[PDB]
Amino acid sequence: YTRTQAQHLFIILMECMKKKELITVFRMGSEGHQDIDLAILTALLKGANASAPDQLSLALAWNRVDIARSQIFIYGQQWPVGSLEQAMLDALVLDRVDFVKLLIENGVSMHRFLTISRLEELYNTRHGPSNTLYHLVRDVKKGNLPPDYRISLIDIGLVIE
Amino acid sequence: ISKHTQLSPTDAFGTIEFQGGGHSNKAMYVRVSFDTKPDLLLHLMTKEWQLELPKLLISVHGGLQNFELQPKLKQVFGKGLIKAAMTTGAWIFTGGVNTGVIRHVGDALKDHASKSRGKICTIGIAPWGIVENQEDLIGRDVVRPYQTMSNPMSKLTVLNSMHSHFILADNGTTGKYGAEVKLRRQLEKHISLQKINTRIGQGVPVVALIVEGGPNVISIVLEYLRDTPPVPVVVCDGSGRASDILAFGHKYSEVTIQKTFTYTRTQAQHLFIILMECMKKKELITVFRMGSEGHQDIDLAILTALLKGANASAPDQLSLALAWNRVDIARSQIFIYGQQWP
Repeated sequence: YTRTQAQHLFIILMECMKKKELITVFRMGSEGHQDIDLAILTALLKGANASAPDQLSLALAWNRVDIARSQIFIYGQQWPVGSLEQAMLDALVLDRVDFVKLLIENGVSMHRFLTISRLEELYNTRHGPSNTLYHLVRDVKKGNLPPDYRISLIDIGLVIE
Repeated sequence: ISKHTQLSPTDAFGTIEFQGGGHSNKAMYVRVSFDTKPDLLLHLMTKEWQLELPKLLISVHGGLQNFELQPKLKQVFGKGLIKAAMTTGAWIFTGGVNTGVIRHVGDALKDHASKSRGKICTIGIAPWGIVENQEDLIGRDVVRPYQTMSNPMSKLTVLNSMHSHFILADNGTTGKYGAEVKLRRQLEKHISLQKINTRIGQGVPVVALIVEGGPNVISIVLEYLRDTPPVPVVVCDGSGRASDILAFGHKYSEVTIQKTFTYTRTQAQHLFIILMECMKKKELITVFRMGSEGHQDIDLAILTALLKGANASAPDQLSLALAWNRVDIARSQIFIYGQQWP
């Protein structure tokens, strides 16, 4: 394949196999990773060398609940204090029902999570589909609404009434 | 110290709500001393909790350390245990804390409640000194919230959800086991002698299920086999712990240099004397193997062991099968060639 045995790329090959921690091999009909999409996505979590909250954030951004179920939520992951709460908040803003269900199943309690400030933040988000809440708030206030107005829970009570 | 503790009255009983996973699970709980008489415990379990007398008792023993089971084995084990405990009115005695085989029983119960009706009377007898929150549970006869989230650095473990009732036994210590084995054995002995509704004279059958294990599982198996009424046991081969060692020892009954597993204090310390005593009383040991042998179903393995292990006559086996409302067990075991009915 090359210029006989006189020319070889074995030095480069042995350097690559010395750094074989990142190399992933997909073998058809083999032990693990029979799917290409699973082989690619699982390599991005191990190869990132980040913490569990960062892996959960990546899986939440990719909207892949099976990757987080089979890799991130495993035996003894040692989540930092206050990480699952922020993960639940991010999944709640981005309209990720599967991730909310998975996080509720995997430890978080909605009674301690939901506070007045968190609900206020949830009512003033931008990540999500279109909604007519701002028009209703403007209509209840009879106009004269300053730009970049934070919607308080009192206005939400008024619009509910 | 030499157990110089204050004999104060109990101050924590009622119902706990497991805030956490996506289930609305209630669980009665009391805290009692480890010297409590089994008669009062049975009285409280029968009248204060409105639990009818069981037709069967299943005792689960396993390793304290959190092990993992391979796939395609824990699924059939859980399905068989759930089917045996649901088709028959029975109680399941477990450790209670979310460690070891108790987690397997918990997920087996979790996977059953999502597809079928009915409830299983799972009872956890756990020491009081290992709960992650000794507080937040002291409300007498009132609902107490409980959190299922676990912190690995807390050096304790959380109470396992999907359990119907809890019996918390304390000897005054905190952070150590050994405060519930004697009480659990005494309660099993007292409920075994309790009389079933049939007027033949037979009591509640008791079986033992062994998954994983350790240096003390062989001892508890031996003390089960040495009881005045013998208690049949059922072990599994795919666990890898002393249950697997006992399953291997089931082959070639009655090889001593094969005991070196780097699991005890070299070859100088061995449990082979109690192991060979158990294998000498191997007439009641039952091994469940997938594909290699018969009895591929856990519920069939448990129920058929209770008829052979009872060592009673055919009318008593028929009465037991009638009480359990299992017609297939009576069809396949009791009604065979040459049974000599009185």
